[PDB]
Amino acid sequence: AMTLPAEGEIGLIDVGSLQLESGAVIDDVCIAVQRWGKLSPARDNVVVVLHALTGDSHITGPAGPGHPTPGWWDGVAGPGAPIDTTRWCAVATNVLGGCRGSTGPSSLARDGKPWGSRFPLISIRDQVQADVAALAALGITEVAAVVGGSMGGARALEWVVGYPDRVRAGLLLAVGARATADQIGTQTTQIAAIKADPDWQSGDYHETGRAPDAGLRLARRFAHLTYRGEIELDTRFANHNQGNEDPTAGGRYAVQSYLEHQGDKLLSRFDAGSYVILTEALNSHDVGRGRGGVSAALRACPVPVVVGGITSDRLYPLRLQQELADLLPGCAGLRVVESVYGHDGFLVETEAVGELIRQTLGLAD
Amino acid sequence: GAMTLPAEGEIGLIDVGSLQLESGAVIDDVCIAVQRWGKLSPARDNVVVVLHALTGDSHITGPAGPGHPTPGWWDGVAGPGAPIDTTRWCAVATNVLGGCRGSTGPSSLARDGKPWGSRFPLISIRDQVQADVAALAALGITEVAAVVGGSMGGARALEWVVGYPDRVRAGLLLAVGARATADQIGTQTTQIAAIKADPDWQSGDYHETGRAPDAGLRLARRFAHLTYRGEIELDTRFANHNQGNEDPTAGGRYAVQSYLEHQGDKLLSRFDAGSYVILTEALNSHDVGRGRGGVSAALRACPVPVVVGGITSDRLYPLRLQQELADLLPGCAGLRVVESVYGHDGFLVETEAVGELIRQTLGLAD
Ligand SMILES: [Cl-]
Ligand SMILES: [Cl-]
Ligand SMILES: [Cl-]
Ligand SMILES: [Mg+2]
Ligand SMILES: [Mg+2]
Ligand SMILES: [Mg+2]
Ligand SMILES: [Mg+2]
Ligand SMILES: [Mg+2]
Ligand SMILES: [Mg+2]
Repeated sequence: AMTLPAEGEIGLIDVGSLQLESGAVIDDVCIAVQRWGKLSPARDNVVVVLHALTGDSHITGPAGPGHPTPGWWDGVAGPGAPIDTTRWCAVATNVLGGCRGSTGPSSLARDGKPWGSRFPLISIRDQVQADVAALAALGITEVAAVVGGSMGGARALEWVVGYPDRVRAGLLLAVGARATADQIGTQTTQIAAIKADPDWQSGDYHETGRAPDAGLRLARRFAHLTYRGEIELDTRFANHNQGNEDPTAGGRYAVQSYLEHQGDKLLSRFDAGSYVILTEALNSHDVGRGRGGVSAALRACPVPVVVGGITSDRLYPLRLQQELADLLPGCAGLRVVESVYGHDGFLVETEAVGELIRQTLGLAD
Repeated sequence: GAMTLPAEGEIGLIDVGSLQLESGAVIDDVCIAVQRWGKLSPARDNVVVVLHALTGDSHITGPAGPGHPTPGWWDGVAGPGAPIDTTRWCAVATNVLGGCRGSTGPSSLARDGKPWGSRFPLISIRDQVQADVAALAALGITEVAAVVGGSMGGARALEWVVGYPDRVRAGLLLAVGARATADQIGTQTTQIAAIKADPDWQSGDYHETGRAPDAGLRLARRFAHLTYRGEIELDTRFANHNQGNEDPTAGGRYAVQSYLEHQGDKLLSRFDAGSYVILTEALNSHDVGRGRGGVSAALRACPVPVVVGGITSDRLYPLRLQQELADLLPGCAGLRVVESVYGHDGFLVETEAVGELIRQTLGLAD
């Protein structure tokens, strides 16, 4: 019954208490939402856009006051765009556990203090439950489609599997049916780097004026390597030095300066507690849990879907998307995005990803 | 040089004296630890140098025990009828300059009686080869039959055959590239940053303080171990399963997580954080083309017969790097592909395939 925010603006949707997969109960949850395009009278034209690990609800448009980053899928929603806002209403949330409007470790609880270590562990399924509740509070009980890559693709997968009667189509991009050992390996070690930072303070650094900046930077540097293509990295930087710096005398290599810059950029806009909470959700991703395993769960989902994967992806290798396309009966076949940019192709390959979105919405109309 | 090799299997300490490094910096009183298997020939022309990788040592074969925290890292490679057949060859292995298993490195004591620590100069792969060559010369060995190595040992072997082509008859270059790649430098410099960000790093002078950067070294090793493994095999072995009866939701661990923590603990008990930094910086500086007109010119001008091998599932030194070496080194008859699910670690695990590469190499040396 709540009203959508004005186009482009952030709305804060109270969804109340949620029972979580761990057994924990979290009260007074708030989900930030942005939308583009008008809602149809039947409220049946919503396209939910699901952001990745460090993304937010700002899917398109420039950076500015209230938006540290530009649209992470800039141009995806608009007149004549892949999500054509003359027909569709693009809606994006800030995920549960995030730090740009939705309830997370850095958010203030009802006592005026950050949740901090009081914030419970959440799953991808918990994130979907919270988004579904936020849409329901807005009078939206069915969506035309859900689209997302990376962690967004995991949210989309659990949405189509968990609510097959309430979504007409999905795009699953650069994701797998469950977390893999390699993903869990790098992800748990990323968390360990943050927790080993002496300023982590058991997750309750928020009020102390100290923060685990060194740990968060290291986590992001290792993560960024998993997001890139091996060949393109060497084509861009090789073993060259940064500018006129001398690595044998305290200077940096070019790829090293680049990685340091990636760490600095994240620190300026993202919370370490959110990084930990959301990476834990990645670790527990498993569409098969409680549903008889991965094959049984996918084979029983009748939702039409487009599945896309990136050739050079080193974090979510193409074999994971081939499995999704082979097992989901609503998938006509894997769509292969050839890209040199690795996992990050799901953000950079604007033309190819735009076409996957258009194909997805074709299955929902 | 007229020192003698230690008794077989036993560690010998070779005084090579002061070395002038590629950078121009000088390091005094360098000691190189050595072990060997097999008798030396009267002409001293049957030496096969086995070059260990980042955290290896001179103990290439044999069990663990007193003085040896780890068993032979290429166990079985040297012996009667083995790939290095000690009825014919003398297998010699050093601990690399900058190491922590007998040779001079950051934890060694300098002339002033204090550990080198932050005073240890940055070294290159070429400096490592210079030291090994000097150690052999002190033993009266001026030419070697062959050099063999994988990973950082392959980088040492490559700089040996390119830098001393008249003093080596053949080389095995396994799971290595002509220069460090951007991806390698990326993970390597971040591993170093993790160690240096540890509060107990103490600018590299933690030695003898009672505190050491254990957390940073564990983290660096965990990330490195992932680069050493095969993606599919890791998931076949561990998948997303919990460790034993633990629950990650309630403080437990995932199976692959407990596995990685154990790799960290194992390295901690036998390896020094300062050595990890110095040797990783030598990997960052790896570039056979430097001062030689670039990679193509350097490789095309090296006439040494070589066997080049690469591992199908290697994610750290991808096969394209060994294709490049095999295409440019005129002494290479063609790339040898090692089929393995175990990633870069296949160069340690695929004993049969690697043993055949060594035999091929030694066939080029007689
Ligand atoms: Cl609770
Ligand atoms: Cl190693
Ligand atoms: Cl070149
Ligand atoms: Mg989960
Ligand atoms: Mg399962
Ligand atoms: Mg199918
Ligand atoms: Mg070097
Ligand atoms: Mg160069
Ligand atoms: Mg050739």
